Amino acid sequence: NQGTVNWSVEDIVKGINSNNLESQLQATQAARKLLSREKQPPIDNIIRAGLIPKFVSFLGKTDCSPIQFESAWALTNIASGTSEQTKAVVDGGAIPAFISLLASPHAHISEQAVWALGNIAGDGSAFRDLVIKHGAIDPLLALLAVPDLSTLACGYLRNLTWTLSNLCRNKNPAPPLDAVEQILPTLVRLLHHNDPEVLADSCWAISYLTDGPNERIEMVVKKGVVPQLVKLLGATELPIVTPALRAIGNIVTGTDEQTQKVIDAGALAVFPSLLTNPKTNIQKEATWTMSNITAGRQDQIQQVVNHGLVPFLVGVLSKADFKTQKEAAWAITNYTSGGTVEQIVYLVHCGIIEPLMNLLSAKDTKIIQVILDAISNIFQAAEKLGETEKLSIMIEECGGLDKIEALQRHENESVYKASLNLIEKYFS
Amino acid sequence: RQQRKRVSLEPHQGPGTPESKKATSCF
Repeated sequence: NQGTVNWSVEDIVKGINSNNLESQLQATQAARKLLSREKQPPIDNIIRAGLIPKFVSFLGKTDCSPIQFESAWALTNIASGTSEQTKAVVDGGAIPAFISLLASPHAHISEQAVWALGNIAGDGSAFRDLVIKHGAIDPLLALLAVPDLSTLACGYLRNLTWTLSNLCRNKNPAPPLDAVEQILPTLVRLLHHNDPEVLADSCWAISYLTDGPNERIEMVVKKGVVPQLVKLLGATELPIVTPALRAIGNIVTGTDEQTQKVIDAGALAVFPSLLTNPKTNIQKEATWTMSNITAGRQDQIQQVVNHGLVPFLVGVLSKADFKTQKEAAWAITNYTSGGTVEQIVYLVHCGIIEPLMNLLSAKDTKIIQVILDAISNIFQAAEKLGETEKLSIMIEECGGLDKIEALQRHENESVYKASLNLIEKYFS
Repeated sequence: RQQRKRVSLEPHQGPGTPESKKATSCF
């Protein structure tokens, strides 16, 4: 660590173009040190000097593992740049050469190749699927075919987990079904590993895989991970809670039967703290998740009631970031749409009406339609009980009616005909 | 119907989300 620090690009080129493998090794190391600096590494200058095809061919030098490692690392850092820079590494032929290095006897060369394939896959769906077509999944999973993951070096195991996550990542298209099936059993195993970074990235992979059509949700749910995801939902580390919650929220976008699985695993008991979580994205995600559960069957609405989660929705509707308040309005409008009369009435006893009316002062136009539908649904339930007028006073007493008649002269046709309708019918 | 289930709109990249690419600082 003296003679390879801060070389010029031109000296690097001189060394790599010599016919001396040791000179090439030193110049390759010098390139990797240039590309490893934090202030603006000269990725584009390295590419312009035509070094990528040389680095790629150094990957095949089984005879000289240090130059394998140095060029793997240099190419890793190029591939970590822009799409155009990652494309240059791929266009050099790096993908098959990195896959051959997965089997290397040198764990630090293996690991660099894992990392490099993670950067390439991370660029997007096309490179992700190209890494898969070159056959990266089998050698990667083979690196985890040990009796106890604890015997692997922590850094190595985190990197492998991260790279598998990128292979599960991104949409249009989602990853090939066969590849998901190939990776899932290993993901299930990683989801029980004790290291918080492995757990975080495993949850992230599950959250990618569950963010699609219901048959994707089913192949994940079929592996029985929902109880483990619920347990991770209660972790103290927010880097674990955040992807676990998105996975759970993705799963409840599916069928009534998939949604019931997260309820039966005990998720509803975590939502008192999730719906008051100080970190805004957790509260929003948790409320969005609640909104899809209140779009479930009536017996699932009843389990929301039994767990005492309605006052937490009232709480979120009363005070939260506006985007979370918006998810709570959806949760209420979904609840009132599919609930029984008694469930809808319980909503009023809990105090839904005033914070609901206060939100009609939002100028987001979509939420106003969502709130008006909810009120319609609540009046309809009360009129099955002749309470229509006792509810009118409540809406009147909190400034409600003033707000609805104000939107009687609103922009949107769907807004003011519902405001009109409401007053025409329930007030004046 | 009951198809009031609303799919997520958050994309798989960007803030909050894990790094898509990372450089190696050293060994």
